[PDB]
Amino acid sequence: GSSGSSGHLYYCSQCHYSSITKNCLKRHVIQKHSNIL
Ligand SMILES: [Zn+2]
Repeated sequence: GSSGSSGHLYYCSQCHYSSITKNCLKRHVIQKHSNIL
């Protein structure tokens, strides 16, 4: 439960891909979903 992002999986915004350690997940979005501005 309530913890320092130890026991919690975050889901992707674009797709429904969730993986532990959201900290790293951030990359996926950029990789799998490389958007430009
Ligand atoms: Zn994704």
